[PDB]
Amino acid sequence: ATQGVFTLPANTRFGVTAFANSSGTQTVNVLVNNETAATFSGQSTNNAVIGTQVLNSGSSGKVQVQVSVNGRPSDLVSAQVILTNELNFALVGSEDGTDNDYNDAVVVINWPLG
Amino acid sequence: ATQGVFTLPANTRFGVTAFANSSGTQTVNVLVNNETAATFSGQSTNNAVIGTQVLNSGSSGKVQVQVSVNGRPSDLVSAQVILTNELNFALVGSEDGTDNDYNDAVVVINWPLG
Amino acid sequence: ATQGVFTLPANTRFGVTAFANSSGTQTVNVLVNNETAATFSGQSTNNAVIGTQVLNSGSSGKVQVQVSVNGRPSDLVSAQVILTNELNFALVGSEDGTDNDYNDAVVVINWPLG
Amino acid sequence: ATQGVFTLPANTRFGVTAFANSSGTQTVNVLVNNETAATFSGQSTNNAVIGTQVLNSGSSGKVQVQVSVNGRPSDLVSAQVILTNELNFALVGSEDGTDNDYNDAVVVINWPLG
Ligand SMILES: OC[C@@]1(O)OC[C@@H](O)[C@@H](O)[C@@H]1O
Ligand SMILES: OC[C@@]1(O)OC[C@@H](O)[C@@H](O)[C@@H]1O
Ligand SMILES: OC[C@@]1(O)OC[C@@H](O)[C@@H](O)[C@@H]1O
Ligand SMILES: OC[C@@]1(O)OC[C@@H](O)[C@@H](O)[C@@H]1O
Ligand SMILES: [Ca+2]
Ligand SMILES: [Ca+2]
Ligand SMILES: [Ca+2]
Ligand SMILES: [Ca+2]
Ligand SMILES: [Ca+2]
Ligand SMILES: [Ca+2]
Ligand SMILES: [Ca+2]
Ligand SMILES: [Ca+2]
Repeated sequence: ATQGVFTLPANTRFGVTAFANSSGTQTVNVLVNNETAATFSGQSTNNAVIGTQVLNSGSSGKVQVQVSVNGRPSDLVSAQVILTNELNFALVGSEDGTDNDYNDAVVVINWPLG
Repeated sequence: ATQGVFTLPANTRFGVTAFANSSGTQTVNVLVNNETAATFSGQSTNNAVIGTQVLNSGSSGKVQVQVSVNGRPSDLVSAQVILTNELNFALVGSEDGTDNDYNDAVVVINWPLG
Repeated sequence: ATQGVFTLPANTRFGVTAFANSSGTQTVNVLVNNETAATFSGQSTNNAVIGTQVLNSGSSGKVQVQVSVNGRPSDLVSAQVILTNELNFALVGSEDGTDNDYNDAVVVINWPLG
Repeated sequence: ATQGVFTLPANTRFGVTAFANSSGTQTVNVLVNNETAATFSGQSTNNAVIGTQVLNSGSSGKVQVQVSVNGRPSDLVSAQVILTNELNFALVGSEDGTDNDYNDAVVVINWPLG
């Protein structure tokens, strides 16, 4: 099944933050309405934040997270969780190798903000 | 029901990161085996990261997140989500006022690391 | 924080199913747009299904699950999880006593159907 | 990533329930420690319960849900959610065709029981 794709309410500010846990340099791309809106790149094996930014879901509300290492797309796992019917978390994990820890690049999208 | 308390596998490294979305200064305290292990403090209405750190769950695996503003405990909401039976997210939202956006202090705990 | 309240897409068919795990008779009430739409009642300590039904979210999309034992409201815990940005689960747990297993009445709402 | 596999605490009673939403007959197989423990079969396009049963996670705690239609494995989506660090839900969705509603066979595993 497709992973890393989330439908957010339209024209809503949301945060996107990425963490790295791999020897390989992680390239995290965030698309809004199928067009790039943010790109983070970094390397860490200690969960360092390689990027964080505030974006707007726009008219479509479509947000997609892509993760690659040296140009090769990583396998993604994702889900959205909503607490008290208000607080949203769109979560993404990714695997660039063979150990299957799926934390090589971890991306957290949260809203509402402010 | 109690919120903000999570049982992680023993002696496991995990990451904890906090974001702020409120006029009030957020004080996030993380306890491991009922003893403080990390404290983040900051203010932002734009989802700024007020802290991030790598901790160890220790022998008990008990991790508890506390959030307060000017010494008054905020109301918490939380849940744990596991993807592909490997990637874990312990999520916490908090409300310090009356608008109920529960994002005043948002805390994300993730594991495994590395 | 409020629990047991979910905003579903408008005019959408959804399923609601309740399980019981308590000595007390569980009364599960489901409200759509603040008006009762379904009521299940039963007793079991072996997770028996005390009710299942197909409802429509209607114009408001507001769905609220209430659980009580002998007229006393139980304490609720809840969350919504979305898989592959399509499959939705609105989950509710409830505690009628002191052991805090929160399974006395477990309610699962799922959509889409068909 | 692998889906439909969950690690439950050892020797713990859990419930497993399946719903159907497809023209095709759904065959849901539940394995405990890689050995079949339950099999449900049924057809419905109205979310009918095609099976529910109480099982024990056993010594390994390994539980895997498989779904097939006419012998062809369906594509699975899954996740585990824990509320108030006590109530567990292992969720599975499946797609047997091309519309991607992933509800053709929906499986819910919950614990603790009693
Ligand atoms: O070379 C990449 C890789 O093996 O790096 C070490 C660990 O972070 C792994 O999970 C990751 O797949
Ligand atoms: O004064 C605190 C408060 O009102 O600040 C503005 C918003 O972030 C609110 O959600 C928050 O409760
Ligand atoms: O008398 C009610 C109660 O104690 O019944 C036995 C168990 O199911 C408990 O969790 C429940 O709170
Ligand atoms: O023939 C199988 C199928 O098309 O049946 C009707 C709907 O339930 C669909 O989602 C399902 O994939
Ligand atoms: Ca890896
Ligand atoms: Ca890794
Ligand atoms: Ca607030
Ligand atoms: Ca706020
Ligand atoms: Ca109880
Ligand atoms: Ca009980
Ligand atoms: Ca289908
Ligand atoms: Ca279907």
